[PDB]
Amino acid sequence: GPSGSAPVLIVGGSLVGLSTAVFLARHGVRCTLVERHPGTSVHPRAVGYYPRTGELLRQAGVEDAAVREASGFATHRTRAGVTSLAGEVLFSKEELEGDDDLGDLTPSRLLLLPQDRLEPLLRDRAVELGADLRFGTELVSFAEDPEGVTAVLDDGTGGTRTFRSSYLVACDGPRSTVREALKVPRQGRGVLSRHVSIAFGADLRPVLGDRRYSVVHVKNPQVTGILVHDDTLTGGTLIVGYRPEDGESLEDFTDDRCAELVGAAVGAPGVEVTIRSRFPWDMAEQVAESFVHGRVLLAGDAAHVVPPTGGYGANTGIADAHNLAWKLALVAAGVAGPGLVETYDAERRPVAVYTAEQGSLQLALRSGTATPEQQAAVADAVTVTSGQAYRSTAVVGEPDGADLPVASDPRELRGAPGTRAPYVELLRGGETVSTLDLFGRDFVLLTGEHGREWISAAVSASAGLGLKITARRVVPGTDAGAGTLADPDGDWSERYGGLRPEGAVLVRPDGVVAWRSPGADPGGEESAVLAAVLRSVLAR
Ligand SMILES: Cc1cc2nc3c(=O)[nH]c(=O)nc-3n(C[C@H](O)[C@H](O)[C@H](O)COP(=O)(O)OP(=O)(O)OC[C@H]3O[C@@H](n4cnc5c(N)ncnc54)[C@H](O)[C@@H]3O)c2cc1C
Ligand SMILES: O=C(O)[C@@H]1C[C@@H](O)CN1
Ligand SMILES: OCCCC[C@H](O)CO
Ligand SMILES: OCCCC[C@H](O)CO
Ligand SMILES: OCCCC[C@H](O)CO
Ligand SMILES: [Cl-]
Repeated sequence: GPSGSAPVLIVGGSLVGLSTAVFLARHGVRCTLVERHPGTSVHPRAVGYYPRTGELLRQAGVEDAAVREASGFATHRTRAGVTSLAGEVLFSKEELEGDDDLGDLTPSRLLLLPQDRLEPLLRDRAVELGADLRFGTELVSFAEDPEGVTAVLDDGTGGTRTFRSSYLVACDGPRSTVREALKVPRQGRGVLSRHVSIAFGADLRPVLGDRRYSVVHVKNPQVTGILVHDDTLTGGTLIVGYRPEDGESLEDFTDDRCAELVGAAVGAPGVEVTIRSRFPWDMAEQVAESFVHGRVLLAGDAAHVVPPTGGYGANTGIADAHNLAWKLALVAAGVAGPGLVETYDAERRPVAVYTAEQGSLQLALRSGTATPEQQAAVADAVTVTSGQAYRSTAVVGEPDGADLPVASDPRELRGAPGTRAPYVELLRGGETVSTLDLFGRDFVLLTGEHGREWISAAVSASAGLGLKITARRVVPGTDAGAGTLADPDGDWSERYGGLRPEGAVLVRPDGVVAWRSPGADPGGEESAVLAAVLRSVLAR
């Protein structure tokens, strides 16, 4: 029998599915999420979230909560190699070199928060916004027809139930039920190496003393691996490899064998070790050839598995959720055509390919197997995560505008179409407001001081297309009043690419520039031009 319907069914309740639920619910889209596990993750995989992801958590309403939960990890500022935690230090450096001078580009910083503490924050936020989260519930099969998707659900309580949606968003991980049902092929290097993550309890306070590490590379004759200690210094995760080609297998990782390895990594006799969880995983590079299959969308690790060297995977998946959610909201609202959904593939798949390659390059670099060309190809994590340029029907390039790389120095992009609309602190009323805090719900049009023709065009297009558009003139200095944003520094038009006083920029709900005009329309047809821009972007 039926167990309901909703515009969107989300499969998977890890970071990408929970993020999808939050962003859809924030746009007022009713969704149901199914997660086979009885609750959120027991074994944390992700720990590091780059500043763009911090900006996306702020849009989600959970960044401040995450930063408060992470306050113990805030001191873990050093990456190190050691023989053991008790033993000799082999190298020591900063975890993210210039985390300290990001302030010109973003108000966020590197966030270190284990995944098992971030997921509950997203879960509680999704529930507050009205998402229907069904844990202990597995998607078994589905079928698409011209009007929707019918899913078969198993909550273990005997019999299966059907669910009917308009869209199915597969956030169901590297072995995606949905991707495999659809027989979507994946490209890339495939499986490179086999690993186990060993979550452990051990009192490390006497061994670490006052030292606090982000990540520790351990190398001694008994164990080679990565240790990440927790904020209370009473446990962590030891990540090791094994080689089936040498007769090693997962079966080898008994509790006793895991405790031996953790003890060897800690290096202090008499340290009592508790094994909390053993998480097997493969180091892999595999990207789906397409992320949109009619009414079925692939997001996160269902769409792309990247080598975890560089910590890009959850960052990339949360940005996928953020890209798709506003698009499904506008299609479900009847304000956009279904072509807008296809742009999820056009925009996120090339990022996924680039990011998967970056993970692979980091792995080559750390493995000492990197050619001089592969070394030169490694990008800054802020370039990978903040420097993206989209090409799709939801981006309208300037006539003179040139084709941008998939990712490049974010400091140079200066609000080009398809890139992140820059962070500028402006004034509204008596408050400071970030450009970033204007974005996340509606289209936003920001104009120069003399941009009233573009403002008028936004008011007209809003009525004509049934679309809310926030439109403001940005006025340099502090001599500004109601209906404007003040730009005390006079930085805004330069940071947005040298917009003239009559110029304008149109920002999508995801904070990506859709379109800009340096000045007035040459033909004085601002109203017709902005309407045509929005019709193209909205696939109508
Ligand atoms: C050791 C390690 C370290 C990492 N460190 C970082 C890091 O620091 N930063 C970072 O950004 N990323 C990191 N990553 C990557 C990150 O963990 C993943 O990219 C991320 O978890 C993917 O999220 P997801 O929601 O797409 O998939 P998953 O986390 O794989 O979750 C998928 C969910 O779907 C559920 N599911 C599957 N099939 C079904 C079904 N049929 N019905 C219902 N539910 C289903 C599963 O139970 C699971 O809970 C790391 C990964 C590893 C392995
Ligand atoms: O669920 C289990 O079987 C164990 C219990 C805890 O140690 C975490 N994992
Ligand atoms: O570096 C420690 C990894 C050992 C793997 C294990 O020995 C498989 O049998
Ligand atoms: O408890 C240590 C923090 C979590 C680390 C994570 O498990 C690494 O994948
Ligand atoms: O003099 C300070 C100006 C405040 C700006 C105004 O509130 C624009 O919205
Ligand atoms: Cl990763």
